[PDB]
Amino acid sequence: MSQERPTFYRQELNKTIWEVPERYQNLSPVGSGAYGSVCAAFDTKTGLRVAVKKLSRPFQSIIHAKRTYRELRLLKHMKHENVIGLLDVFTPARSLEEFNDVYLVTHLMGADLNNIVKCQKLTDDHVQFLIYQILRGLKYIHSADIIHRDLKPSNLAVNEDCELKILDFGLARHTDDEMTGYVATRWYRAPEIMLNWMHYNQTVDIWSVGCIMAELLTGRTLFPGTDHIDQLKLILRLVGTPGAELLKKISSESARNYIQSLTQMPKMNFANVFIGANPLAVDLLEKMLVLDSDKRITAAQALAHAYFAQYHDPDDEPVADPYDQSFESRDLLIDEWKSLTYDEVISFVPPP
Ligand SMILES: Cc1ccc(C(=O)NC2CC2)cc1Nc1cc(=O)n(C)c2c1cnn2-c1ccc(F)cc1F
Repeated sequence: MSQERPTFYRQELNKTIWEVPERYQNLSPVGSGAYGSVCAAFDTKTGLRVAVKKLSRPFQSIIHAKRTYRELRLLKHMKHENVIGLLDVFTPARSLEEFNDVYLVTHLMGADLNNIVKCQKLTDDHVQFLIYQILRGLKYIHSADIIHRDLKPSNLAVNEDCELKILDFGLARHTDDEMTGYVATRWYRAPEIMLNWMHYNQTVDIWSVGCIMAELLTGRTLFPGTDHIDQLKLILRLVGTPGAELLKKISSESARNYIQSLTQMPKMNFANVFIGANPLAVDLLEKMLVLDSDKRITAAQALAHAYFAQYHDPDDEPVADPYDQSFESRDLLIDEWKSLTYDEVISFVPPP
């Protein structure tokens, strides 16, 4: 019938005012930017270390308003061990009229894959377990018909016992400048989206996993291009130049035309590339790093691969409920996106 408002308290961290319920204590900044500022906290109600993201003036434009709604809808949907999920969402605002701030609460993680790939020297069993968890989370995400679109080591978060969660799905929107040059922001992207060959699907994320897996196995970035074209050449050297069948799938005439200008190359022998690696790891890599996106292994298919024999459990690899994505094609005003967001904030039910 009803729900009770908690008591809020105010607190400044690095020149920004945080107003949060009393349950959240020991707030400590971890990061900031356009992706919102994030603090670590201790939730006294659940005994959980949590991350709290503040979105300030998330309704300054139509695109900001829609993105705020999108992020909240995304987080509300995900209920899976290997996917970041919403523990709590709140606003200190008492009505829609004063509602101009959104806080999102998730589990606090210990490090990202960039931070761990360094502190440590990973074994094959470590790689098995990390990649298994990524694919387990991806199976769930893809089953809701959500594409991550920007899978990289920086949005894969890990705790001390190597338990992994996927962050930042469905919401990456980089500028041209951020994708230019010798930059990690582009190194994990599938060729078809890097050069906009065609309308992309979920198979884009599997390419990213292959890149991440290779890096975990070798300690080296697989395709560290100095630019879009240099990266493509790195990719084509390994996987071969496109055949006739794939060329007609490239709907972009300019892109298909550039491809045809290149000297044709055969697929390399992956056993001569990833020397000393588990042959099962090499085999899976060959199935993930396929130029034709239609022919790439799926997350669900990859979980059943022999490489994951010690972790695979078909009764413990769940799919998601349907995700209603119809808002994406909808054109609304700021106050309409704001009202929708507000409804989602108040309708939130905490996890058991
Ligand atoms: C609070 C929140 C809100 C939204 C989303 C998200 O993925 N939103 C997209 C899907 C729609 C994620 C989070 N959670 C974190 C955000 C963050 O920036 N960091 C750094 C986080 C978080 C959780 N832990 N950590 C974290 C702390 C310390 C480290 F060393 C390493 C870490 F990953």
